[PDB]
Order: sequence, then C-alpha cells, then structure tokens
Amino acid sequence: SSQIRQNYSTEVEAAVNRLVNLYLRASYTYLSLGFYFDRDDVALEGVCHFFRELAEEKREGAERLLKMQNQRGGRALFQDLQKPSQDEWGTTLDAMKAAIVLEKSLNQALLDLHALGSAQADPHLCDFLESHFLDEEVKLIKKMGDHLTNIQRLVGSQAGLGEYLFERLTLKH
Amino acid sequence: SSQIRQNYSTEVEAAVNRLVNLYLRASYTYLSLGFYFDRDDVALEGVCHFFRELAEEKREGAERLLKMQNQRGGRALFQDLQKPSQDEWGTTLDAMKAAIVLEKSLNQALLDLHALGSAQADPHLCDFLESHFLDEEVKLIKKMGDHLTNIQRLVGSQAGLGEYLFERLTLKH
Amino acid sequence: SSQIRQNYSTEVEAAVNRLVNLYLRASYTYLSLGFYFDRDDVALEGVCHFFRELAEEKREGAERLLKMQNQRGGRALFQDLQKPSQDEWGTTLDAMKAAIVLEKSLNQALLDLHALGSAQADPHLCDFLESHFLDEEVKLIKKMGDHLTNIQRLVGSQAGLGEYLFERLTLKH
Amino acid sequence: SSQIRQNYSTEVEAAVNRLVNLYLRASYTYLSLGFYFDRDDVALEGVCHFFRELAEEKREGAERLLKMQNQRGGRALFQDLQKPSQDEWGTTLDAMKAAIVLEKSLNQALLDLHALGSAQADPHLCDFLESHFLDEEVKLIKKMGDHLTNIQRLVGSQAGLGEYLFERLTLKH
Ligand SMILES: [Ru+3]
Ligand SMILES: [Ru+3]
Ligand SMILES: [Ru+3]
Ligand SMILES: [Ru+3]
Ligand SMILES: [Ru+3]
Ligand SMILES: [Ru+3]
Ligand SMILES: [Ru+3]
Ligand SMILES: [Ru+3]
Repeated sequence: SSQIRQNYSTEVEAAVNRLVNLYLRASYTYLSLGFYFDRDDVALEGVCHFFRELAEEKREGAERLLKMQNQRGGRALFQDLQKPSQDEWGTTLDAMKAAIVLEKSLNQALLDLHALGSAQADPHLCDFLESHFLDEEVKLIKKMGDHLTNIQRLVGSQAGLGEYLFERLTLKH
Repeated sequence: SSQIRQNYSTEVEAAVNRLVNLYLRASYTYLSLGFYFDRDDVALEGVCHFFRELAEEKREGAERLLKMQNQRGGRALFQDLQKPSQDEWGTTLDAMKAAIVLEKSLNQALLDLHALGSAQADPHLCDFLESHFLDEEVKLIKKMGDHLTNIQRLVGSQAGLGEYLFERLTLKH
Repeated sequence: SSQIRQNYSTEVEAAVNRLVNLYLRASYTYLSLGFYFDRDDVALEGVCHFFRELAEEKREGAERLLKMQNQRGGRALFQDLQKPSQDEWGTTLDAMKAAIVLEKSLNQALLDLHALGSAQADPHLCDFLESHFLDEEVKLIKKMGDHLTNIQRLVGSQAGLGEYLFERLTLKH
Repeated sequence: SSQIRQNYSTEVEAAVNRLVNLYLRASYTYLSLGFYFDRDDVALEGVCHFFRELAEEKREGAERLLKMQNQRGGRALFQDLQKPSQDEWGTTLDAMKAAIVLEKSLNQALLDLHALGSAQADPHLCDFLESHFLDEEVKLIKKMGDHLTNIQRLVGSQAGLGEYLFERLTLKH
C-alpha cells in the first residue's frame, strides 16, 4: 500500500481511472478511423495520417494520467476497451464530425474531473489537467472545427473533387 | 516647445496627425478582418495571415509618421480610433473589395497631404511621402487588384471550391 | 456559427471582448507616452523606448486574447479606442505614476475576469489568464514600482540632473 | 566647354557654387569648434569628437555638390572661406546653440535652392537635394535639438557637473 498518498480522494482516483479508459478508447477509435482511410477503396493518406497521429496523442494522454495516478499514490485499474462505434466511417466529413463529437465528450470528462478536484480542494489535480489537457484539447477542437469548415465549403457540387483536394492541400501526408 | 521647427506649417502638422489616425484606423480594421478569417466557421488561414500582416504594416506606417512629426518639431495629437465598419466581413471577395476601398482612401489622403506640402513649399514632407508611402501604397493596391481578379475568376460556378483554392494556392499561410 | 463552443459563457465572451479593448487602449496610451518622450524638447530616449516596448507588449496581449476568443468559439467584437487621457505626460515621474495607475486597472480587470471564469466553472479561461497574463502583470508592476522608487530618490534637489541620470543609467536606450 | 549640359540654368549653377561655399564654411566652423573642446582648459573629448565628425560630414556635403555640378556640366567656382564667427565657443550649451543656428542657415539655403530648382523645372536638382541633403539635415537638427534639451536640463544648479555628465554619458568619445 502507498506511503505517499496525501489529499488524494477515492473519488478522484476512480474518476482518473475512468478517464484513462476514455482516452484509451478514443485512441482505439482513432486507430480504426486511420486504418479505414488506408483502405484501397477509400485511399486518403492525409486523413489516415491525421487519425493515426490522434491515436498516438490519446494513448500518450492515458499514459500521462497513469503516471500521475502513481505519483499521487492512487491505484491504476483497467477496464475493457469497448470497440469503436462504427466499422466504416463514411466520408471525410462524417469522420471529422465523429472526431469532434468524441473530443467534446473527452473535454466534458476533463471539465467534470476538474470540477471534482476543485470541490475536493485538490489543486495538484486541477493544475495537472490545466497544464497538460485543457488547452491541448481546446487547441485540437479548434483545429477540427477549422477542418470541418473547409471540408463543408468543399462539398458544394462535386463532393469527390472536394474530398481529394482537402486531403491533398490541407492534410499533411 | 520646439527649438528645431523650420518650414513646417501648422496645416501640414495637423494633416500629419490626421493621417496617423487614418493609418491606425486601417490597422484596426485589418486586425478585425484577420481575426474574422481565424473564426472556426470561416477558417481561411492564408486570408487571416494576409490581413494580420497588413495590420502590422499600417501600424508601422503610423509610427513612421509619428517619428517624422517629431523630427520636424511638430506635436503628435491623438484622437479616438473608430471601430471598423463591419463586425463580419463576408466572403474573401467581400473582404478584398473592402481592403481595396480602404487602401484607395489612404492613398487619396497621401495624395492630398502631398498636394498640401507642395502648396506650402515643404519638400521634406513631399519627399518623405514619396520615399516611404506613395510607391508602397501603389504596390499594395496592385497586389490587391491582382488578388481580386483571381478571386473573381474562381467564383464562377462553385464559390466554396474557389475560395478554398485561392487561400491554399495564392495566399502564403 | 461555431461548431466547437463548449463551456464558454456569453458573460466571459463579452468580458474578453472588453479586455481586448482595455489592452488596445493601454497600447495606444503607451504609443502616446513613447512619442512624447521622443519630442525634441523632452528628449529622453530610454523613457521613449520603455514606453514603445510597452505598447508592443499590450498589443500582443490583445492579440493573444483574440486568438483565445476564437479558440473557444467566441466572437470578437471591437469598439472604439478611446484616445489617451493626456496629450502631454509631464516628467518621467508623472509618466511612470500614470503607467502604474494604468497597469493596476488592467490587473484588476484580469482579476475580475478570473473571478467570473471561476464563478462560471471555466477552468480553461482561468488557466489562460494565469499562464499568460497574471504573472506577467505582477512582474511588470514590480518593475514599475522599482523605477518609480529610483526616480523619486533622484528628484531631491536637482530634478533635471536626476531625470537625465535615471534615463541614462537605468533605462535601456 | 561642356557638351552635356541640359536643363541646368545659370541661376542654379551659381546657387550650387554658393552652397558649396556655405558647406565648406560650416566644415571650417566645426573644425574650430572641435579643436576648442580639445584645449587642455576645456577638455571635453566627446564634444570634440562630435564637432570633428560634423566637420567631415559638411566637407562630404560640399564634395557631393561639386560632383553634381560637374555631372550637370556646370562649372565649380570657389570663393574665400570666411573664418568662423568666434575664436572661443563658450560652454557646451553655447556651442550646441551655435551649431543649431548654423544648421538652420544651411537648411534654409537648401530649401531656397530647392524652390529655385522647382521654379526652373529642374527635377534632377530637386531630387538630388531631397535624396542626399534634406532628410540628413532634418535628422541632424533633431539630434542637436535633443542634445540641447539634455544639456539645458543638466545646467540647473551645478553647471560643471552637468557639462561633464553630458559629455561622458551622451556623447560618443
Ligand atoms: Ru482549477
Ligand atoms: Ru508536468
Ligand atoms: Ru513632390
Ligand atoms: Ru527615410
Ligand atoms: Ru483559477
Ligand atoms: Ru498557451
Ligand atoms: Ru521637389
Ligand atoms: Ru545619388
């Protein structure tokens, strides 16, 4: 048992374990999205790389949460990772909408955990979130919003042409 | 009071202060334009950077005018900066039209100040304008004209597609 | 309209727009102060450079606020910038007192916005302020306080001599 | 006789020769000022170097005028250089006042020559003046004005102390 734990409620410990699960699950979802865009009959490499990079970022988020849990003398508990919600992700637009939906749910979970730590007078937790998650998430959501607007602008009359141009001219590949 | 002032009429001094206000006001207008194009629901980074760069150029124009005013033994007097004329700037085309309108008004103010200095036999003023403002403004207006033509060429049938391509392929980002 | 906005109250959005105006207005005030010290009949270059550097810092503060507003899915709204409170700023001492007064008002506005975001459970806002404004402002106010003390120490019997020495030996030029 | 002269009036040619004399005479005056400040019983090296640098600048001004006269197919005619107006130049303040008086007379001569060339429709002359003399002179006069203000600020109660500090802390040496 921990000899270090101090000011670290059971409620926060549990919610941290839940948030780890949410991040690993987001990572899995992004792995599925990335490989869908690598299919021969989809073949949008920039979209593929964007989601693969997100899978790695979400995994790193979970790892940092796990490190913190141990730093505080909490105990990591893992649950099943639920499979992603779809086997096929539709167009780049459907996918980017899905990604924003997912990020908004992770953001609300961060905000909920922050409100918990504030209620429990756990400033270390609040600052950990502030310093490594809250702004990173706002920045990512703004970027997705930006992309979504550009994707939408491009559907207009010839969706295929728009979808190709977005991937070629905005996304990194 | 100044021990240096020589051949520097009260009329030119006042018109210099007015032109400072016009440049600061142009800078403000460009700041608003730039941030409008950074909105998540507009999201045209090259257009954003173009206007932000203009805001900085207009501010530098005002600073040079202020430096000159002091060099001549004139006294800087500042007025309120009126807010920009619009809160939302429409399409890239609407914005570039607005920018050309603004630049033509600044250019006419330079020309009016030049005619004043010529009437007052103030060759230092005339040369200051010639050397740092008149050609810079002609060059900028030609560039905006060029852009406007390309934007217009691209509206044709699918305005969204045109607007994306212009920002991606002409504007710096 | 924004597809990204989350946990971002109308009250904070409006107060952010107000704070942008306050920073731009502080920038303008500093521009006037800087050019007053560049007058031939004032001629204190270190004081000039100190205020000019502040004008740039305040402008950068506003730009960061504007960036954040967009990151959150808020809408930038600009008002008139009121002219600075004085056309002539007196001695270096009068000017530094004026600057501290101005900074204290900006600091109280930051603190008021922080209390709002805390009341609205907006930790991203609170952390943005904490991370880019609150300490920067405390540090600047301490520096102005330090200067003011040294200026005051130097007025004693021969104010002109003191004013020259401060500018030559403390301020950067 | 010249095979190149074109649009170059006898009036401008003569006034150019006069202005050469005025610049050489200013150079001589500055040579006397510089050596006065190198006297063992004056001994203000920064003041000495400031005037010596001005003597060289005024000489270079004359040389450029002479080059131009030949470029235009005019004929250089030299007159006596009148000795400087004083054998002893008083305090740094007296000297800097004298220097500003001299520069204002040279500036008015430039302005008078410019008005002549404008009346004679001689744009090459007007531009030569604009490009190499008018702004250089405005800049120099502003610098002298700045110095004079600082010198004046420092006389106050202990003139010797002020005079030493100005030379040590403003002037280059
Ligand atoms: Ru907190
Ligand atoms: Ru850390
Ligand atoms: Ru002219
Ligand atoms: Ru110049
Ligand atoms: Ru807080
Ligand atoms: Ru940041
Ligand atoms: Ru001319
Ligand atoms: Ru030349």
